Amino acid sequence: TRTYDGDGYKKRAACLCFRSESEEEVLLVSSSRHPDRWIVPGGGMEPEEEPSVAAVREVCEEAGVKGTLGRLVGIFENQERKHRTYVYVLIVTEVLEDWEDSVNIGRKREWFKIEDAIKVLQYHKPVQASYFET
Ligand SMILES: O=P(O)(O)O[C@H]1[C@H](OP(=O)(O)O)[C@@H](OP(=O)(O)O)[C@H](OP(=O)(O)O)[C@@H](OP(=O)(O)O)[C@H]1OP(=O)(O)O
Ligand SMILES: [Cl-]
Ligand SMILES: [Cl-]
Ligand SMILES: [Mg+2]
Repeated sequence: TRTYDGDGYKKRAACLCFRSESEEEVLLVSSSRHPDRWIVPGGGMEPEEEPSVAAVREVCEEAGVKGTLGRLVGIFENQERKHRTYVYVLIVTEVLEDWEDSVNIGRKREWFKIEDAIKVLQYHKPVQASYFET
């Protein structure tokens, strides 16, 4: 069940999944529609679901990782697609081998240096590239 802010923007949560507290390498996942493209893992909040809980759930489902939830980075809008995403830091401590989206749609995941994550996100997901700006 999709959820929405009062202005009709779809509510989402996502994590920047870092390998370590150094925050030098981040986990991206393949686009569901275009698997040769990379995205930051995330998705819709469920009814009455805390944003931090949604963020952790979505990265388990999409990226097959768990870890230590860190700070809220910020709340980011995509004007064209009308969605608003809470973006958290997650320090990955567990990497699972056969996660929901790997099994269901063959979703891929890969570690990127921050500068390379920004590069591959820029063309189709410039708002996601902007998560890393600070
Ligand atoms: O841009 P929207 O209209 O909100 O639609 C998006 C988009 O799907 P499209 O392929 O239809 O543009 C995402 O696909 P990608 O970012 O992977 O290319 C998809 O993401 P995922 O399948 O990766 O989860 C996302 O879902 P979400 O916001 O839950 O991450 C889905 O929105 P819906 O699930 O609400 O249709
Ligand atoms: Cl790191
Ligand atoms: Cl976006
Ligand atoms: Mg998603």
